[PDB]
Amino acid sequence: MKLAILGAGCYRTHAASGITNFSRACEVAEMVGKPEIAMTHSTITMGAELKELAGVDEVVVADPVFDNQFTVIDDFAYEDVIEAHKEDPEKIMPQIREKVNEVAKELPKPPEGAIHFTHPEDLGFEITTDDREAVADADFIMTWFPKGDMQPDIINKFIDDIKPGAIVTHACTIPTTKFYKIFEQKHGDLVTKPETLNVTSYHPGAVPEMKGQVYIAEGYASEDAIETLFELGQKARGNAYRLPAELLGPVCDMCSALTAITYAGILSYRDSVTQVLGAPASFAQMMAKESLEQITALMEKVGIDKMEENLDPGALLGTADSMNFGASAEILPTVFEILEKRKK
Amino acid sequence: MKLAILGAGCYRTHAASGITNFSRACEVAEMVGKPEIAMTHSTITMGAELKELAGVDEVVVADPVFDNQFTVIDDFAYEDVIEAHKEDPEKIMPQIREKVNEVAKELPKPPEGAIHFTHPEDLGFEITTDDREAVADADFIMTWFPKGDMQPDIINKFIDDIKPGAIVTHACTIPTTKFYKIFEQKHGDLVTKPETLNVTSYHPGAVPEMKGQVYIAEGYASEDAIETLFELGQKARGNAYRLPAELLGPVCDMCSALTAITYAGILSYRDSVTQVLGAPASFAQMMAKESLEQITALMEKVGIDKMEENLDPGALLGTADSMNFGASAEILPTVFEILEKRKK
Amino acid sequence: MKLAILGAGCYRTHAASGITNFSRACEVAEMVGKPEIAMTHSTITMGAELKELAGVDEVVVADPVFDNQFTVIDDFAYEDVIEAHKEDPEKIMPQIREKVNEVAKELPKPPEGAIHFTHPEDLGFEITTDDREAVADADFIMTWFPKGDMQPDIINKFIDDIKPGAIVTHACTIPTTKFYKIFEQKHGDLVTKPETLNVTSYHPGAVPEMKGQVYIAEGYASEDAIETLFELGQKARGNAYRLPAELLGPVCDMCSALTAITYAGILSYRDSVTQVLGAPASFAQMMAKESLEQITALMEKVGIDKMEENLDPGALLGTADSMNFGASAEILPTVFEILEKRKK
Amino acid sequence: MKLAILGAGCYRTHAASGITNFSRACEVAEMVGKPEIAMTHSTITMGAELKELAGVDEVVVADPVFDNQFTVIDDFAYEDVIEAHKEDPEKIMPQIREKVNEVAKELPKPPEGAIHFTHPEDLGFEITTDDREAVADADFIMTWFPKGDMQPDIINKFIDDIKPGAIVTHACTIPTTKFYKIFEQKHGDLVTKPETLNVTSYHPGAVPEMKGQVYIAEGYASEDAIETLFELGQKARGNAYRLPAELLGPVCDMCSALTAITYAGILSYRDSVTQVLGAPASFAQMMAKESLEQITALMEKVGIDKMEENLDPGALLGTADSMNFGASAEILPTVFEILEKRKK
Amino acid sequence: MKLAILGAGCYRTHAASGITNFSRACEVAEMVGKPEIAMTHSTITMGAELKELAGVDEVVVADPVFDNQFTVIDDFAYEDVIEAHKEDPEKIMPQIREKVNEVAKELPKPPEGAIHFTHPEDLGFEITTDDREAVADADFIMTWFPKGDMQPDIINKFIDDIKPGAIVTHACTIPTTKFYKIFEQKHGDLVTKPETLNVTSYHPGAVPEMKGQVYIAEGYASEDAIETLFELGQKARGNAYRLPAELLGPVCDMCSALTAITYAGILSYRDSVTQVLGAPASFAQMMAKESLEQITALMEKVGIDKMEENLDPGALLGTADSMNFGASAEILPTVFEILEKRKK
Repeated sequence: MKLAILGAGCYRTHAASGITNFSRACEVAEMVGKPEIAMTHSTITMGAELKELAGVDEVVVADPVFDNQFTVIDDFAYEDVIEAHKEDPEKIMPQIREKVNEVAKELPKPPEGAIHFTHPEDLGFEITTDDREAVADADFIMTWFPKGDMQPDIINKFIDDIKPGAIVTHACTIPTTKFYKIFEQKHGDLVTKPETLNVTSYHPGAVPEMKGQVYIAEGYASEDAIETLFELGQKARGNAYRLPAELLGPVCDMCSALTAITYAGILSYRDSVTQVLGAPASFAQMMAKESLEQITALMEKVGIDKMEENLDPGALLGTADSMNFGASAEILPTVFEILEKRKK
Repeated sequence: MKLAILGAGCYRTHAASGITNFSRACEVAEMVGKPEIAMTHSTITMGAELKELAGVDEVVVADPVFDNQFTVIDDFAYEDVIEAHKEDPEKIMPQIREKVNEVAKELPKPPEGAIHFTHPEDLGFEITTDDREAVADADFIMTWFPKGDMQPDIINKFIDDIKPGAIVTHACTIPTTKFYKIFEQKHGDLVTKPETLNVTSYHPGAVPEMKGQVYIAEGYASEDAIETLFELGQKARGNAYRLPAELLGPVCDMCSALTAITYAGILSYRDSVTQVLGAPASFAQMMAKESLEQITALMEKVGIDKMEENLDPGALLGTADSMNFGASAEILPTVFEILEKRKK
Repeated sequence: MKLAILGAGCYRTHAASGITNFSRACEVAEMVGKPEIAMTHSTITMGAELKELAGVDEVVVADPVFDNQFTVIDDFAYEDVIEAHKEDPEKIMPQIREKVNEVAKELPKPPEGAIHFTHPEDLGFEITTDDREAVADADFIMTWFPKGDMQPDIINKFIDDIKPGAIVTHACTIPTTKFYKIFEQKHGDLVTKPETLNVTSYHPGAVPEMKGQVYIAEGYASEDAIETLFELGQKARGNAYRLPAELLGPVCDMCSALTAITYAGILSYRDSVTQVLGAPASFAQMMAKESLEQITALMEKVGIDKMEENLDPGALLGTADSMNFGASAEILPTVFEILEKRKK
Repeated sequence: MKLAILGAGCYRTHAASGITNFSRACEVAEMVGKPEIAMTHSTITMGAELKELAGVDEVVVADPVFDNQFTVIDDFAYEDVIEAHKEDPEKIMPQIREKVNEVAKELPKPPEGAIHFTHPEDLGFEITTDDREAVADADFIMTWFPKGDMQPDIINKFIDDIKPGAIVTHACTIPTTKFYKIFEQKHGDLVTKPETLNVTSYHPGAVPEMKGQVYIAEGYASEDAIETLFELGQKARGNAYRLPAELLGPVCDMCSALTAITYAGILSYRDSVTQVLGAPASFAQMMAKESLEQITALMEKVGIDKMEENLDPGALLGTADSMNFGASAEILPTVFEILEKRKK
Repeated sequence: MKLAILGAGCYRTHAASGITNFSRACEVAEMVGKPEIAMTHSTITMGAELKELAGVDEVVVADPVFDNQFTVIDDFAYEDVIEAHKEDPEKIMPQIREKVNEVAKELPKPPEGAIHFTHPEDLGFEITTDDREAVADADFIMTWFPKGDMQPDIINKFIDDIKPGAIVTHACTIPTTKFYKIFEQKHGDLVTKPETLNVTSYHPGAVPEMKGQVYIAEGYASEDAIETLFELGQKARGNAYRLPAELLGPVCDMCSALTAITYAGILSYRDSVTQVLGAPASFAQMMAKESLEQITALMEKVGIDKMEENLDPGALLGTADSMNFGASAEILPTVFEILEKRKK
């Protein structure tokens, strides 16, 4: 198949964050014996994986930046980075960040400037400034566009050139629904033919060069399209996750921590009710729904910063302790230390 | 297993309707060589099926009416009814209705009176006036209670006597949700133990003696409980249907016709979009959702009797004709004759 | 009155669709003895109708394309097309499509290029590149803008130049609500004066040159404005439909087929309940609401492509058959063939 | 036609209120030359009006109280009350209240006791203890039942005896929707035939003997049924109002004052926007919707007693003053005195 | 602290409205002995107040217009305007409007043209064309941007240059929620750091030079940030109002009149119920909620222009009169004159 990456991306924001590395990129480079992969970042790493590990036959990277100031840093040798990542990334990352940060002081933001460490061409990739040429014959188009009102306009330029049934994906810069609306149009006429694209996501849930993982939004694409991408991503990224499009944010955004906590609570609570009390899962759900809707409603009603003034954390210590059995007992003791500490 | 039927029911309303027969009851009676089944009705027929065809070991029929005026009509011989149903039920049904209607003129309504044609005892069934005794050791309790505020009070008397994990079912007299709330309680304390019952439905979707079919509401019971009842009902009734509890009304109530029409429309429309246009099913759903929500909203906004004044049926002839392809072409020509006839 | 058409449109997409003709445009041309109308398309046809058949005194066509590559094809004589449309449009349409398609291969998309067959000037129309000049003194402004984020920006340039109380319309490229928000502003101050425009639609529900019909969205404009346009459109297009703004999509979009089916179902079902059962229309509505809300909810809950796994089409055959009377009997037999074919 | 009143009612609560009179009852009695009408109350007055002024041929009053302690007070002569009401009801009402209050100290509440001043029989009415006998052949059934869970059970006893198409009404003791559900049933089967009744209201919006007015809930009954009752009530009560069932509470309950204020505001505000600003009524509605939804949301969010802490009444004086023109200027000056007085 | 005003604004629309003056600007100028303030307008007045009366140390005005045609009118002497505003603004405002209107005939709209009367530099302000330079080190950024899709793009250029914890405000051109979304981003990754800004409003609720008042939207910023701005605005504008972000529109938009009316109604109605009837405020709220939701629902259901056809204004006169006591009696008599006049 033909993969058309639209957006090479820039490492400035990764280096600026001060908390990333090339652990995955390195791991891949060592697996396939191509040192140049070690310092690839963003879609280049993901493209590297799909070509080298998933068997994607043709890769094309499209980005206006290639004609603009596409900056490649040759200061760090690939092998040094690989060997440093083998024991402790921090033996070379602070040095890497300062150079990127220095380059980024004057360098314009994308698409006028991009900080990379590997030339896509070296990975056998075809580079292009124009997106239409890239999407031509592409079975899988991977978008890595900027956050903003430009994604619909960026897309409209190559939408007619998209092959029927192609898998089109988005990443952390845009919600699935919003992205899907650009391609599929509700209002029209007999003349305007609906698109037939399989819209999904190829969301890293982190900087692709640091972690090997992908999140694939379900609900807009054919199941075959989801299976095809799921199988590609499982091979390319190592850890692929299929999930409803509505949960992509909850799981990949800064709220991930609360979704995690809450989900553990729900699953634990449910199991204590079905396995210890023996009640049907429908009773556990009715109870769960009560908790969730009300505590969320309270946070909306008075504000997340005024909950304690309305519901003292201590009020739950006197009642929840009786439900401390089954799976819930794996999480309640911790939860109680937190409410003990916050009680009025 | 032990089956505890709570409510024998009465044939007055069936005879009064003027449109029912004993076709199923007859079909069963002939299958098992027990003529007495031919004129059984309501739960007696269903119990007859479960004992004779599903292998239910113990059947108990509980109804206060047994101590009251439980009337059995011996005017029609079982074989005559069977032979009449073999070619045309109407050769004996008009005669049957008049006798039931005559008996029903003075006879009190249940639980003070009940019109039957077969003595449950003859089918090997245990009869009881008290429900607690009946539900004792019952693996499957089949409720056939009257429509009204009495179902919670009728139930509260034997709820503590219900065996853990028992399958409790309801029929056309009450919605699943409403019925489920009687057993499972949201508000309580450590002292009040939640019930562990598998609440579902054993809804005939007609008078049990006329049609062999059952509707089993999903979402409140364990999947095992649904499978067990599904397998019993498939054997006992012949045609069993598993469906979400929310659709039990839509499918079994007087609205069945509109659900049917609409569902065919949705499935046809979807197929024309996925198979002819090639668009993803998500696009078909987005379009469908548009139609359904808006036409329903219009009916609510101006009233089902004032739609034509606001949306002329003719307005759709000029636009829908272009979508007349694929599966939709099996239903649009008919649909067009109806809008042609109703256009302003 | 003065009509200001903003957007001449382009025939490429019509020709590309492979399913359109000039039947209406021809019919008009023959009615008014002006052959040039036969090959007009989009707003030119509609403007032709309003000037020639509705008595609109002054027509102005505004489009940046006139200064750009506005391409007119002189390959087909008007009379040939008229005579061909008199018996079978397909005797000349395939030939017409290939030429348009060939012209459209290199020609840029609007507003840089437009494929027409008649010079607006020949119809007595005033052509302009600038919209402000066009809307000046316009009693009726007919927008035919592109689908996208540009409509608000296109509009803002001439909004102050719009005459108070003018009728402003939109077509298939934008929803009424969205379009209305561009003109009328909710947030402001004493200084910002609310607009007084009569926002509606002049939606062809097809390519204007093929069908004579218009859809006029109600709810945003004065009733006088709706009556004025309704009377113009009835004369100009032949078949004008007044309808709530919320139904414009449902009726004119690809969902038209399902709205049609559903509406017939509702009207048929209602009539069987009020005319055969005698129940009040309020009972029919309560039942209808049950059907619609639940079947729509099911499609949303599990997905339009997974309904059968949850509600077997066959489940409705056993129940709906009893409601097969009255108006509903005109649609149920067909509906049953569809569910018979799809039953699990 | 035949009118079946179900519930005679009791005057204790009227006398206890300390604020009622017999002004209407008196006015009727004088109009028809029947002094006995002067001291009738509740449904007896309304029945008196329908028989004497609307031409209702047969009146039947059904109430279990007739067999129980139905108390009639002969202490006040009809003519004295009429003459007293001719100039000032308070010349005899305080005396009337004390006697009723004294009688009501020991007398049981209905249906065991009822305080009246006129024997229904004297008005030519047929009195009955049993409701089934009363509703037989009744074209118009007027329910005057107690507030509570008993209305469905009271109704179920005579529902089968109700004539098809009969007009069934309720008063201040029950909401229309709730009342309608008792008669019309959503869940059933082919056997259970839907009711065909025309459910509405004959709501006095006060004690019938004090004011001549009726409120008739629309949306559940046939338009003919509403017209028939509207025409009866206009003749019988003098001031009849047809209105959507949803507004019966808003208009007749203690909230009437706020509905009144608000409605005047909406109508005034709308007129200033359409008549002075010239904006379309759709703009006035968009603005109105903003106001109403938000101020209501604020009251729900913080509580009606904490609004000032969140939105100072004074905040609106600085902004609303600019909108003080047109119809709104009839209500804003007053409204400003109230906000001036309440500003923080 | 450092104040960075982004947008100087233009007086054309103020002069065009025909209903504004410089009363506040004058009042300030006289208070601080700086005549030049008298004819300042928009943010210049507000900046003048914050520097002169609130003690803001550094003011910066950023606007692309300064490099473009920034027009200053020297035709009216400051003192003449001050003396004219001392007794009657209309002795000089008509003359001022005509000159501004004449200048505005050819002058381009902002940011290409701006009509002012005082050079910001004279007030000690730093003027700049570039926003990034202005926001640098700004503790309080005051946005005065145009209404439209440009605010997010205008903002994105200086967002990274914004100091952590800065107070960012918007005015009548944009809703708080919409404005807040530009800065705070829900979707992202570990790399994209959430903003830490205190988003609020500095909404004049009129032209700043006419009235001394500000509205500060609560719910998005820290309470400290709201207190800081509240205290600045109270000193600078004289009348500052803290209110939930949801009410900013309701209170400052053209709907202000209806919010005012309604709010007075709610507060009056509540007080009659709690103070006269003695019922709890929860009962008043339940009643209020009934009124508001239903009357709003009716306006949505049939349209603000068709309410009378469905609910006759007269219907409330017969019922509300009984609730005419307590605080409500301050508003009901007026309200009754309006319903008397509009009754069918």
